Amino acid sequence: PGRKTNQLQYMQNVVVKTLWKHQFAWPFYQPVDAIKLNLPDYHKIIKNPMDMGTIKKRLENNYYWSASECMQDFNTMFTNCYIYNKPTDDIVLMAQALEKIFLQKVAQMPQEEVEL
Amino acid sequence: PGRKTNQLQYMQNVVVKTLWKHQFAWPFYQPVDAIKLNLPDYHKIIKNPMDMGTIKKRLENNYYWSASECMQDFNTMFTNCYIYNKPTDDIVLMAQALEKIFLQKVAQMPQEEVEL
Repeated sequence: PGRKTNQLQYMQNVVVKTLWKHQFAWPFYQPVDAIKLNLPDYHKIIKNPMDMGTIKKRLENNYYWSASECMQDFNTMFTNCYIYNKPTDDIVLMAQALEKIFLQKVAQMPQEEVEL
Repeated sequence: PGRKTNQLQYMQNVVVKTLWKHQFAWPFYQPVDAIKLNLPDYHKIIKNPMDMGTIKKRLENNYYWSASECMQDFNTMFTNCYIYNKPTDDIVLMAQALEKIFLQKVAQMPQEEVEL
């Protein structure tokens, strides 16, 4: 049961918008294709895949009841990357840089969630 | 095997140093590994592989006799990428940007090659 809230509008028009523009965001635009990319254990490890394109479409179609759910999807996206990849891989550093911006934006979000 | 020349020193400390720091250079730091990257037709199509890491190592180990060899290795690297990939692939647009900077620095290289 979705919902439109001040916070979900902020997730869509500030958080996703800002991250999409970042030069490190492109590995996260689409779901990880483990066969195309030769990642044969990916779905054995990552059972809850998530990507920013999915998050964007979920916001655009009022999938979420609360911005907390959208923040959880972002956390799943980042942590899936942290788990699957090795602690020193470039993609982990890219994810960490995007998560830093994500947390900076979340900190400026309206702290009270109200339906529109 | 090789020697020091003013043009090779320029290739190392101007051309390669600049290109190595460029935002688009990272796909060219290492030989294309057609096994790890799942490129089963790469060596069918590309018979003379080259990459910037190999070029940089060759300069550091005084492998080259003349800068003409180093410039041709860059040409082979870039040309291979255009032969293998689609003109719409992002890697080809990255190669284009890098090749323009390469030719810019080449134009300002010392025009007469002397041994150092």
